[PDB]
Amino acid sequence: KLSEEQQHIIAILLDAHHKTYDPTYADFRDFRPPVRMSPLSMLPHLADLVSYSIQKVIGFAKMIPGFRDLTSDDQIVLLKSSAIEVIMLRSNQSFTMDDMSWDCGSQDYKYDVTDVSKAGHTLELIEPLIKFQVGLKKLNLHEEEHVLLMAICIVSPDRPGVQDAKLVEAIQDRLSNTLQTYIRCRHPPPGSHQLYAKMIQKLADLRSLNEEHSKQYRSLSFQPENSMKLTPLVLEVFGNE
Amino acid sequence: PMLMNLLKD
Ligand SMILES: CCC(CC)(c1ccc(OC[C@@H](O)CO)c(C)c1)c1ccc(OC[C@H](O)C(C)(C)C)c(C)c1
Repeated sequence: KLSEEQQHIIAILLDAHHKTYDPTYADFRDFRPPVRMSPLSMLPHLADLVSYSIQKVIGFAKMIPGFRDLTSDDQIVLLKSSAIEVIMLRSNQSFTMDDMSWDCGSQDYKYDVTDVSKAGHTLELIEPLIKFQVGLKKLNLHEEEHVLLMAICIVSPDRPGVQDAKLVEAIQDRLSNTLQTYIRCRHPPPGSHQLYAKMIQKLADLRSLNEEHSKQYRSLSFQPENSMKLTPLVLEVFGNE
Repeated sequence: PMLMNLLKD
């Protein structure tokens, strides 16, 4: 079946997500305001959004079974390289397929393609990003598959600079095996057909989005007027040496 | 920095 250990992994991951994902979006009132009326008018608001999301990704990662047993160095490597990908994953939960937007509970916090461009990004990122969100939504993942996918994304042994790639892979494979068993046990046809392979392809697509995001970010953040609008945490996690 | 300090333990 799903073993007791596998069912325990899922319960831990679900609780971690529930503890780090507020589906009421209460905290958003404290972000710098959306400005839509370029100069990059959404940059302050989306910087605070992302900075908040990084704090939640860290809290989630901390609870992935095994993650605590990696060295500090490997933990930092994994979080820095995956943060943007997990934020893209976790955003899918507010994503609405119909109008290609992220609905975070408020007319002001319904984000669209123009909003993202007003943080300095171009359609070279934004269009593939929308296509990702759409394709991911159409997988109709259960919450268990969603949180397993985020955990797998974080614990990737191929990330630049990982030292104990053996231990990372062992932790990842434990999570992948949990996922595959969950799909075999619980996910109904036809949605279950090649589902694991589709999910793995989404992780590949995320590396592409990560690369394009990082290029665009490196460029925009090189302008001091933009950099000044970013939070110290964003600057550290998307930047540092 | 902040990541390292949050992960410390
Ligand atoms: C607006 C949509 C999106 C999608 C991932 C985002 C992020 C986090 C988030 O939150 C989801 C959950 O974490 C809520 O708890 C929600 C709904 C949406 C985003 C946001 C910002 C973005 O660019 C930011 C810049 O690179 C910056 C210079 C400021 C660092 C990009 C490309 C996408």
